[PDB]
Amino acid sequence: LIVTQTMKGLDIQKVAGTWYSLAMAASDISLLDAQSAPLRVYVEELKPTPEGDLEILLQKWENGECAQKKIIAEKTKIPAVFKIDALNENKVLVLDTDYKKYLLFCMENSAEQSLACQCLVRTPEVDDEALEKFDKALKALPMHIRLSFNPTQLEEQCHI
Amino acid sequence: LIVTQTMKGLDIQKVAGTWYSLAMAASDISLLDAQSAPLRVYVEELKPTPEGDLEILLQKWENGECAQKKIIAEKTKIPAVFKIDALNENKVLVLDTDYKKYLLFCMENSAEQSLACQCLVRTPEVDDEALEKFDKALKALPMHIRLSFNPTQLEEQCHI
Ligand SMILES: CCCCCCCCCCCC[N+](C)(C)C
Ligand SMILES: CCCCCCCCCCCC[N+](C)(C)C
Repeated sequence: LIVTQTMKGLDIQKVAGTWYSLAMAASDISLLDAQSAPLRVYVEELKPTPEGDLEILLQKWENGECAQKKIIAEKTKIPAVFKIDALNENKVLVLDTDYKKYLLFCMENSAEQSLACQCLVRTPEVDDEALEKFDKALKALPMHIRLSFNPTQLEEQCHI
Repeated sequence: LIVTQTMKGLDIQKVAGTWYSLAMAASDISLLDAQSAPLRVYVEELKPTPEGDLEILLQKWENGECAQKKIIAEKTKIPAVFKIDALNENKVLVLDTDYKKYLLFCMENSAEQSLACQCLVRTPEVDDEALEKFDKALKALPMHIRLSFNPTQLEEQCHI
């Protein structure tokens, strides 16, 4: 637990729909520095299942192509926290969302930390306010790389 | 002129000596995203000539090696601004320095902008205060990539 910022009162049904990865940050440069860096994932769509799990549609540059990936994040007893299947089993946390304009989330390793966060917005627009929130959520965290994307890039697959 | 932050009262004789590129930022992701990205330059030493020009010793990852480069920055009528030889002739500006602990500077293209800034410190240490200054100098600028380095990396050639 490096991330001690979770959304109280979260209803994942309302995070449904389209999102744009406006900004990203990570604890290690190599997590985000290249198109094919392991945590450079661009969120396309959130699908909350009836059960309350969270499917995630994303783009990730893998073999020189911009590939479509589907990720299932399984709900926990904490409504703001979800779990993905991997060797280390990675944790997704929702820090803050207004549902209508922005959503802030981080992904973190159970063990070693290793951490990346994103500022998601609904439309291809530089939302100053939400970036402020993201920045303020960042100061508490040991980030060493930050990226942010313009409205042109936001409309391209893998933000090209 | 995107950068409208210059040091008043600057004496480049006192910027003499050792510096560490603690943090960097740029207007375009591709300027800083890889070891061999064009503006990923790590400052090693500043040498102000008697005339008042500014030689710069740096490291830059070029052909898989971490190479030593010497850059001469020629003084202008503005004491805070210097000029480097290139096709576009690049401008170096000193935004703020206490001489003893931190120095903030940017490099910018005369035409298109294209811009990178660094927070330099004297020792291999995460200076929170100077990073605050760097952050505050950044909010005015359209940066899309930011990096920062830990004390271990600061002691390695090309911050490895
Ligand atoms: C609520 C928002 C959820 C979005 C989370 C997307 C998870 C990115 C997957 C990276 C981890 C997988 N890995 C290690 C194999 C590359
Ligand atoms: C006061 C501090 C001064 C440090 C400035 C160092 C200049 C970096 C050189 C990059 C431009 C050269 N280029 C385009 C060929 C890669």
